Amino acid sequence: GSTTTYSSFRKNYYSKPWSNKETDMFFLAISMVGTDFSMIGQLFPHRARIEIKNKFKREEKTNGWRIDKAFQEKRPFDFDFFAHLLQKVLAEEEKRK
Amino acid sequence: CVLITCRQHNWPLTMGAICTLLYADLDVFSSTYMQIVKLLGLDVPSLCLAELVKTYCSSF
Amino acid sequence: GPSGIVPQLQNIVSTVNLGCKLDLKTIALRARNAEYNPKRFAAVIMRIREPRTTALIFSSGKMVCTGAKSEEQSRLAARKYARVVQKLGFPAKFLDFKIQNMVGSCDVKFPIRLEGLVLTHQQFSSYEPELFPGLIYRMIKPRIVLLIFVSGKVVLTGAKVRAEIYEAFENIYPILKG
Repeated sequence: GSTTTYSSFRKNYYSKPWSNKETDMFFLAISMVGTDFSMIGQLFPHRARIEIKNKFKREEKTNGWRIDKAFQEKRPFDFDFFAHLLQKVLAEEEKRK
Repeated sequence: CVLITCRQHNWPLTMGAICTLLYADLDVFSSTYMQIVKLLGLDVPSLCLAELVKTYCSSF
Repeated sequence: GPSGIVPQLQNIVSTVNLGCKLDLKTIALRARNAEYNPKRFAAVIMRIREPRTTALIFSSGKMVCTGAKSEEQSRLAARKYARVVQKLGFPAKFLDFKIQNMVGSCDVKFPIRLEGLVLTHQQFSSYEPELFPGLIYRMIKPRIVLLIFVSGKVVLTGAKVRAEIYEAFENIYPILKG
């Protein structure tokens, strides 16, 4: 302990960077779920709802056109299929890498 | 309160030294400070640049 | 007159009442563009892409809309939300729309030393860079708060109407010109 207790803003913690296939899956969920960030957070257990909102905010800066294109590329919704796709594609990414 | 008091008498001090004691957090006490100052409308000086160096450099 | 620039508008906030009670669970289930947490909150959150905005709809029929760049854009977004609720089956209707807030910004193309501002406008000026770099100015006419930066950039908040933002800009211009 010392009197020189430096203080600075730490709320900007290190979060795991978003993966490219994870972003593709986010767009797929936009197409097949919608913008229900809570249910997306359930679909992405790695990502909490606030991360989903942050992803929406960052993507809409330039990729809002892709948000719309995905949202119109509607698909039947299945939680189990989405989970299998997520894990399988991530494992295939690891194997390719 | 002690922060503003010391500022009136331009006695050198910094936030961290105080907050190490009170179990305080930056958001908590900074928001409380803004609330109190804007509630009471009290005038208070700023941290003069040369004010803090005198005690800081002597700590080496 | 100012130095050839008039503030841009950043954000808009407005309120409308749909005129009927709503089942938020039904809205959340059927709305593609909505999110709700019935266990935690009494309003649903929805989004639309044009005008790019969001609406907060309470079970009691109150609504808060945000994100528009203008009062008419916010009103159009509110009407679109009202149509969304209508097609969900509720007797929603567009009544008592009111703009509640307005945000703007501008730049003067020359830097400003905030210390002089705080040392000459203590009764309105707050300057705590260890807490937030920008200087805050509490203007009394119009009821506007201005956020000032050493870069010469300024932000304005609290207006009900655009005339308030621009009157605040033209009132702060002769001060920062010093």
